[PDB]
Amino acid sequence: EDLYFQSHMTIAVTGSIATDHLMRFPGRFSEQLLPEHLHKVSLSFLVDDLVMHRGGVAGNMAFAIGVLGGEVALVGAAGADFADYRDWLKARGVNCDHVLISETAHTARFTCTTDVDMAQIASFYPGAMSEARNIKLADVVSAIGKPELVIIGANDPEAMFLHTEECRKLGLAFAADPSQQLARLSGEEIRRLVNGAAYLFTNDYEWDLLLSKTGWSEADVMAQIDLRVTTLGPKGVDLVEPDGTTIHVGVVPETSQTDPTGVGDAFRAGFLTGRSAGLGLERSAQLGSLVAVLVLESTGTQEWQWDYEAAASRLAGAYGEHAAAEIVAVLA
Amino acid sequence: EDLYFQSHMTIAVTGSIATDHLMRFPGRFSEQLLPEHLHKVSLSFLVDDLVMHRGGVAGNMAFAIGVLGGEVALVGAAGADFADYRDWLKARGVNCDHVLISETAHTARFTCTTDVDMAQIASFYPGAMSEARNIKLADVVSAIGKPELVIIGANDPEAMFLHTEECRKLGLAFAADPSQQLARLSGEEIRRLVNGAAYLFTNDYEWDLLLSKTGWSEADVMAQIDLRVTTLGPKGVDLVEPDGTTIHVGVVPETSQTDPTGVGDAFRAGFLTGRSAGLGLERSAQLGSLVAVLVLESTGTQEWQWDYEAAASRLAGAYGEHAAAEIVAVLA
Repeated sequence: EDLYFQSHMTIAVTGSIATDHLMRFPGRFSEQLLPEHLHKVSLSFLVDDLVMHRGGVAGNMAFAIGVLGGEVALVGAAGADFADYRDWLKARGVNCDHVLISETAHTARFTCTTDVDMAQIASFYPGAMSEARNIKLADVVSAIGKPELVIIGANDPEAMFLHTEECRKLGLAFAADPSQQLARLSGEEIRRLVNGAAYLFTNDYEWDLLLSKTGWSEADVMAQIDLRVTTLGPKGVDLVEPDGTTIHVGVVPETSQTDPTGVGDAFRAGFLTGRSAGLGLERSAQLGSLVAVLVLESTGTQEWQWDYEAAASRLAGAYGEHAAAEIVAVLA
Repeated sequence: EDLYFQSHMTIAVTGSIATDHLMRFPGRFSEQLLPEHLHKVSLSFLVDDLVMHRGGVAGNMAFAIGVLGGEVALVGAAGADFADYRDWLKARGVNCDHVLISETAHTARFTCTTDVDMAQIASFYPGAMSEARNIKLADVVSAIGKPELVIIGANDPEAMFLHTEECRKLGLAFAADPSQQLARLSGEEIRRLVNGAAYLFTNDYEWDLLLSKTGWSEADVMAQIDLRVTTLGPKGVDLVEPDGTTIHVGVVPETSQTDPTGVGDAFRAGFLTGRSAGLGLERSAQLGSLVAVLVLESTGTQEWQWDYEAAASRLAGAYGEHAAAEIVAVLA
């Protein structure tokens, strides 16, 4: 039990750890599908490109916090094949001591093949992700002390519930960050994820969906959480406090819409890194908005670069020189 | 130029280096296919198993020769992601100094998802395999001296031609081992692979196909090669010499028909290992037949085990104690 050497500002990121394997088929899938007998297909596609991206929401968020110089621990389940991904993350300052490594299953994987007309054939292999339910946050606390925040990201549904319950039991501040799981969890399951959250993150459609499925009003939710953070795509972000105060921050203008994948994760990482560095709500949202645009301008989710001077200049363009100065003061 | 420290009995294995990623879909693909609009599909399958196997014909053959204690160099093209596969092979005594590593492409990959009714949806990514055409056997010769034999396995078609031509140019004994490529190369292309071969390996259907496509008679082929080796599935193997002598060796009886994948590669490896250890044609075919059955009884192609005592006993059961003694005398 670590009593004398506890961590000072650690964000523990729970959620999915996966990779994405993306292949291109130069022709049309319809060429083999049209003559096919659909009750027992035999389809074989000669592809001409393979791209592999490191991912999972927890991997993406931990990567970004690490790159930005935050203190971060990745807490999710992966397979033995996680080894190279572990080295990648450690090189960016991510503590991976509390990643559970399955004895039997491989790291989760999304595989997608896309044809010339944008038809798609995909698979989802959850693998080791299902073992995240076996992770004990109590073990993290024993090792490094209470984290400053535990992010409850999209994951094995049971793990999301168990992690939330354990944060309540242990008295750990948590962020409810269910993102895409809102479109698959029941109202009952979603209601279990919310009470006591320091932060609730969603996009605007997901916010509406949360209210619809839970049967809760906005007021019912606000009475249970310390801050609602709702991203609005090109319209920016709303930060809504339970006192009825709203802070709205616009986006950092992009130079390309290269790939929206991982942008939400990047916003959350930048925002929470700002919060852990002592920035207020507005400044933290400004930082999150910069990290979001860097990811938007990059193919994949962890394939973006961090350049300090470019960040300062772009923050100044979007938000003025004073805001930029205050943000970069806590960065390097 | 290595003149004073040349290799003594090295088999250089050329051919494909790949991995196979096999996934299981617990339901029926027809469930999503029947209601689908085939001119632009959007299919997404939640799978519940992923198995990855190390493969490619050259990888399989090199693995087996290494396990059996032969001197072997793998000569094919792979991507940077070959690193773990390289370590796997080196641990079994395979020299990988002459594997070409692509700067841009990944190791070749076969991906296949199978449903409950044995419907299949697969992809083939050649990746780095196409760069095997850039390998120079002259570089192998500079490093280790002339190999005892170069196996021309299934590969990038251009690489198969170029390697054969280079063996002729450099005066290197070669085995024509085109296997599955016989069903995709033209008669003209196949004819270029044969003249001067120390060995021609095929199965029985492939032999018929070779004759059909080339327009050659058996006599036309036999006049050009030193030995024809034709596997006959459960009926064993024929070894046919250009003098009209035929040696037929039966199989080693199996205890299961677990997975026929890689059995041909295993036979070739065991046979050629026997030849390099000084065994005659019959004894070499007996050894090849043992390695073949071990692979038949194993899922995957390099996931079988080598046990010396079990090998001796099984050889004795199939071929008698005298043959077994003569074979194990050159093994360990």
